[PDB]
Amino acid sequence: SKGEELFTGVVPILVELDGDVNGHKFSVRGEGEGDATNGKLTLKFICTTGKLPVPWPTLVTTLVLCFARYPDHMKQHDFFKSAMPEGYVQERTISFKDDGYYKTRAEVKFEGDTLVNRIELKGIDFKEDGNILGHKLEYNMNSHNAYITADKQKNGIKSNFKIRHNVEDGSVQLADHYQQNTPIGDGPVLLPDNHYLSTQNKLSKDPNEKRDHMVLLEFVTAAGITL
Repeated sequence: SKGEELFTGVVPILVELDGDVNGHKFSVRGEGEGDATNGKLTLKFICTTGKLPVPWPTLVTTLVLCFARYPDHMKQHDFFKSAMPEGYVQERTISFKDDGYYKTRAEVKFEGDTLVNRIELKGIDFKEDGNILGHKLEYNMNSHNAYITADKQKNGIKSNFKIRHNVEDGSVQLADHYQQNTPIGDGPVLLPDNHYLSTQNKLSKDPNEKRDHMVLLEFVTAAGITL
C-alpha cells in the first residue's frame, strides 16, 4: 500500500482522550513516537483534569495499530497502514466482568507529519467500591494476543479479545473487547486473511512528574500467517 510508505521510520504521535465514566468527566493527553519497523511505541500520558477516575491500565487498549510490525510475507494483510493517511475509525465496547462497560469512538489519522489518535469514551454502570471506580487494579499489564478478521460488508476489520487485569487481592478482572475499524477515506484498502497481533506492555512512572500520569512502552507484532 501507499500508506505503508508513511511508516518507514519513527513517527511522532499525539493522543487526546475525553471521557465520561458514571458522569465523571476527565481528559487525557499523550505524546510520544512509534516505529513500525520494530513495532515499538513509547508514550507519556497525563490526566489534564486532575486525578484519573479509572485505573490507568484500563485505558491502555484505548489510548494505534498502524504501528504494528507486519513481517514481509504478511504486508498484504495490513489494513491499518493501508487506510493511511486519511485514517480509520476505531470503535469498541469493553465489558468489565461483574462491573460496568466502556464505549469508545476514535479516529486515527495523520495531521501533518504527526499520527493522531482522538478518542471519546463513555463509561456506564460501574459499581461503587468496585475494581474500576475503587482503583483496585495492579499498575501492570499482561501480554496478550488478539485475532483480526476481515469485515467485507463494511470494508474494514473486526476483532474480539479479552484483557486480563490483575487485581490487588490476587483475583483477575476480565475486560471483554469487541472492536470494529472502518476507513475514513474512500480509497482502496487491504482486507486481511485471519491473523493475530501479539502485544507486550511496560507501565512506569516519571519521577519528576507531579500530575497523575502513565509512561507506556508497547510492542505489537503481527503473526499467524506463515510462508
